[PDB]
Amino acid sequence: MNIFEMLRIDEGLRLKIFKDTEGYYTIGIGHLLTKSPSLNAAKSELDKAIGRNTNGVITKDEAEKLFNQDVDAAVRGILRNAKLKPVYDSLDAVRRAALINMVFQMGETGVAGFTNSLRMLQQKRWDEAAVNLAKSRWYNQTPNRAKRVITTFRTGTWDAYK
Repeated sequence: MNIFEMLRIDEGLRLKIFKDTEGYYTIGIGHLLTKSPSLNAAKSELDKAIGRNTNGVITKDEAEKLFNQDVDAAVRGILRNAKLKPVYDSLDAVRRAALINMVFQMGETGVAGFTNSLRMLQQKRWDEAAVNLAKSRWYNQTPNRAKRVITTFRTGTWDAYK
């Protein structure tokens, strides 16, 4: 198990524009296109992202390319962020993947705002962090996925993904 396989499990793969859990146009492996209600706007984002006039449909290779970029972007976002970087640096490899997962789903700014959870993680108070993390809109709206990510933070193992 690794961060790519983990996120593939959590996000799935769809090759045509669809709406994510929040109702936002998305494609591939959890690649957010736009928060705009306009499908035309979403298609324009897709064409710009892929570099060609798409029919709202991409190939698996193209989906995987966006995915590589998006995982890279999540790590880059963590490392450039004054709140997230020390937490990331403090973590083991498995829990680092859990933090990347959160940033992939919610963005750098969103996760950086989990101040108390981040502190408990940095303190390595794992059960307490797990309890605190679940007190969130994140957990309530996507509880099965959040449960997996939280179990990964709690245990430092891949048990929730095996």
